[PDB]
Amino acid sequence: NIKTMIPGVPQIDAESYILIDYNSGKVLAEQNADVRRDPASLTKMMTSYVIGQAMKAGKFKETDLVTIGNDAWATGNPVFKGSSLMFLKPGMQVPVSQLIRGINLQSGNDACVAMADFAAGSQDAFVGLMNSYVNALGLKNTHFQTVHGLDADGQYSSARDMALIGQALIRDVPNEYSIYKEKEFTFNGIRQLNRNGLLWDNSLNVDGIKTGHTDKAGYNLVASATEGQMRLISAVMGGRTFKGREAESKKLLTWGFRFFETVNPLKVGKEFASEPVWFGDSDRASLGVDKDVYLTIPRGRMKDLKASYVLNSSELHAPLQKNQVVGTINFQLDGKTIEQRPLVVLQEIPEG
Repeated sequence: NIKTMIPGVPQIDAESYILIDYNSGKVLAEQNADVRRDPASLTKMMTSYVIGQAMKAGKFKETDLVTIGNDAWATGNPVFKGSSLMFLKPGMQVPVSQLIRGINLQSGNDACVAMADFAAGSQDAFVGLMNSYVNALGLKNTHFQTVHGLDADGQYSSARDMALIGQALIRDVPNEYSIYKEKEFTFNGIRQLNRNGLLWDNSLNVDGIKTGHTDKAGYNLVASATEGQMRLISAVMGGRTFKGREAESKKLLTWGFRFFETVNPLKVGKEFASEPVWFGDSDRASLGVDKDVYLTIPRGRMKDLKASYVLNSSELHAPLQKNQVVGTINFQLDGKTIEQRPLVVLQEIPEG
């Protein structure tokens, strides 16, 4: 019974949370993960995502100089009052590299406006891009109104959606993501520390992502850590107290690594099975997957994992196209199927 135990989830002193495996996408634990809440500074994670996608597409470089306009003037717009700021002033010429550290490490609000105008021409156009990615990522419970998360009564997100944005940052724009573990940067002779305190936690290998607090929102944290190549992402929103700011998320992450492991049983292009084909230039079709398979399973069980498959149709008939789905791979633990993945043709089979 110890081999098949399902571990109890620790109590988390927060309104909402989720813990997922970055590679497999598996939800390890969750509570109220789809509830719409104020994201506060977590919004800047999407701001960073857009900037990263622009850079990935070569629209601008880190050494490019950005001229600060009136709207990014920190003390020119009281909307910034009480918030994190770089103290940008109009006419300043600042490299993208400093601005994006301002956003990522410091959650600098004036820096968000500065990059928004630089990357998209206006704040409104940039928010349009943010929501366009909200749609592309298929988030069902997120909407943005500002490039910083201030002054946005109708913005919202959820623990699940914020973890998925976290996953996308890491996955799609790794060069942008790699900036998040930097503990400090220096601007106008003033040293600024990464506001994500978990970075200093020595028991874990935390390298992101974003912490946030509003009296409205309570404590918000999206974190990610690795043990080897294994990576978990946690999102904890509406954290109730100051003291659990980092602690509640730390409980989740460490629990996740203690009880679960991620395995990669099959890679793209590797033959999983072979089946006869009729009417083709070859006698057999090579079958596998079109995306590396990552699974999340109880730690210790890797040698117990079994795999098998079924076919959608009695016979395979050419023409067969590359990545055509022809069945399903069943991954099993203790006689029970735990994960399914599409079985596909690995090399196209034209008619003879």
